[PDB]
Amino acid sequence: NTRHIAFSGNKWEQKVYSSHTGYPGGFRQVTAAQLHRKDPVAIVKLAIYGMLPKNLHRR
Amino acid sequence: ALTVGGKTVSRFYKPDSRLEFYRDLGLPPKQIHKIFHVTDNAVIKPGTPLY
Amino acid sequence: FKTKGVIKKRCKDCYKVKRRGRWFILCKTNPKHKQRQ
Amino acid sequence: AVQKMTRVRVVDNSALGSTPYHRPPRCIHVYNKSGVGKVGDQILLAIRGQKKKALIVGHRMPGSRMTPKFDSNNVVLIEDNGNPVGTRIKIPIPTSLRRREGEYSKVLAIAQNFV
Amino acid sequence: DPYVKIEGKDADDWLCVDFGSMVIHLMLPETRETYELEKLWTLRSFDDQLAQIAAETLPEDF
RNA sequence: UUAACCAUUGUAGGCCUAAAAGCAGCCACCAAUAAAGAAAGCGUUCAAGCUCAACAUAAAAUCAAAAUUCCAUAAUUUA
RNA sequence: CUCUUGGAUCAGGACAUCCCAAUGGUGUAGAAGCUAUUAAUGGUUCGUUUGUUCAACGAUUAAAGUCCUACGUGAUCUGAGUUCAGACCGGAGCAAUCCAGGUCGGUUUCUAUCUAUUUACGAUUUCUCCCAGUACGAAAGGACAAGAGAAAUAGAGCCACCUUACAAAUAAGCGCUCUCAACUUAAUUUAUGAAUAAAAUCUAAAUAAAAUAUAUACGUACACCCUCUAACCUAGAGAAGGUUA
Ligand SMILES: [Mg+2]
Ligand SMILES: [Mg+2]
Ligand SMILES: [Mg+2]
Ligand SMILES: [Mg+2]
Ligand SMILES: [Mg+2]
Ligand SMILES: [Mg+2]
Ligand SMILES: [Mg+2]
Ligand SMILES: [Mg+2]
Ligand SMILES: [Mg+2]
Ligand SMILES: [Mg+2]
Ligand SMILES: [Zn+2]
Repeated sequence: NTRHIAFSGNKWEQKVYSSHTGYPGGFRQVTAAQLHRKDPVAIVKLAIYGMLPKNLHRR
Repeated sequence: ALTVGGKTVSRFYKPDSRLEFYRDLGLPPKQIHKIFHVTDNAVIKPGTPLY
Repeated sequence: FKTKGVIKKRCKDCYKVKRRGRWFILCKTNPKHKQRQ
Repeated sequence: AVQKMTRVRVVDNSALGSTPYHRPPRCIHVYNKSGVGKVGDQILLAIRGQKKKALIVGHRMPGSRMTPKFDSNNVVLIEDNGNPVGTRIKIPIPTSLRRREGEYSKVLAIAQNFV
Repeated sequence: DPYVKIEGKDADDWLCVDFGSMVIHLMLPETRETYELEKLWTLRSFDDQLAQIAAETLPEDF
């Protein structure tokens, strides 16, 4: 049911996710709602990734 | 998807894998294969010549 | 739509509204009086 | 292919072009997005310490098949309003000028021979 | 049947319109007489102004 | 301290101001009426005209929490 | 009282926007203009010094934007100056010499060890015609939007022709061909409607719509599992890759 998660407050419209392709002009910033539309699993996965220890065993 | 081949070629200098694949279809080998995106209504049986 | 630090009513007919996250003073009689914050 | 500083021949009966001068006329500007001028293009000419508008009617560079290639770069002087400076032309003029986008009727009237 | 452009608006005295099989030139009396367009087309190769023009040859600059 | 309803008159008060009439001034600033300032504003060449306050009728109730590419992840209640 | 910058080449980025785009107000009739909001999409020319204390002039353009990046950039290149060894004038010093004064001439080399990097995409602008000499306006004058055609630059390819070479079967441009879709928005403008007794209100109330530049929801391209003595090749530095009565 990762599609049915809920956000408190106005986080849907205020939380931005950032990524860079690596080429000039490759910086993209997207809001939480937009990312949830494209991928129904990305939000939950990103939260878990951040909380794990930053080492090789994380992957 | 459908795969199409053309331009019959010699059989002598080819790997066995390719020769086995063509023997099943009962045709001599072709130089090149490519893929085409086709809808269900437009599907055509394998082995049919095109013009 | 002059954007000003302080928005002030300029005539009796001027009225105030809260649209799309900002404060507006709108007067129909005098479109000159329209302002945004 | 007329460019800045190209030397051109005035094929016209106007006194300004006809009178001999120690310097031949030279192009100063081409009224195109590109700098290259072909048949049917206006240019800015420097004549006898003066500037005048002019029109290209022939050149030595090859074109598409079935069109005439001349031996010299020929030009006609044009007034600011667009009326021809001269009153007669004797050298043959191409017939492609009739349909090309632009104002060529006035020059066509004065020209006798079309090749 | 194609559309037809109007030419000579820049000029204040001479206007010409080119139809498919007809050509019409309008101008003031002073402009008409100077260019004398009737003479040329009537007398195709015998025009007086054309005869005045000549040819050029020279062995050396002298 | 307010949101509802309204407006008659002595006379257009003098004053070189044509006229400056509640309103340019300029001094006075009084009158009737339940209730009406020789008027708190607009606006008229001056006048007209629009308002305010009055007439009854209602109701509510001070400061403070810029130039390479965003940058831990997240979270409102268990003594 | 004094005393490092230009150019070439290739550009990365900001928005405090010059042009192209969507809008509000006007002392906005039309056409021109003046001012403000939103947006970084790609673009943003060619020549020249008689006078001008960090200026000017000619011809054009839809426009010839303002800035940051140890002058962005000299182990990629180059011109002044910092600045000397020679030599002259002008002003000083008895002289040797001197000057934040004039001028002419005048020497920096690099074989790349490490990081980093070297194989697709779905376009911008201008002009003519048409609407129409219409709308508007007393006249003078003079447009929207919608439709059509031409170009120019940018990108990707190609050789029937033309042109230039090898006085070779090929390579090139000065020759020829092809270039498109928007799920997801901002300034703004409408519709229904409470707080607030309405005939109120576009709504950081619950709702329904339209509307820049962007972009990747959506497509194209790619997909194969691979014999090899050797020879040949429109494939190539090597290796790899393709072809074999
Ligand atoms: Mg750049
Ligand atoms: Mg801005
Ligand atoms: Mg360097
Ligand atoms: Mg020397
Ligand atoms: Mg020197
Ligand atoms: Mg020197
Ligand atoms: Mg290396
Ligand atoms: Mg139109
Ligand atoms: Mg209601
Ligand atoms: Mg309403
Ligand atoms: Zn107002």
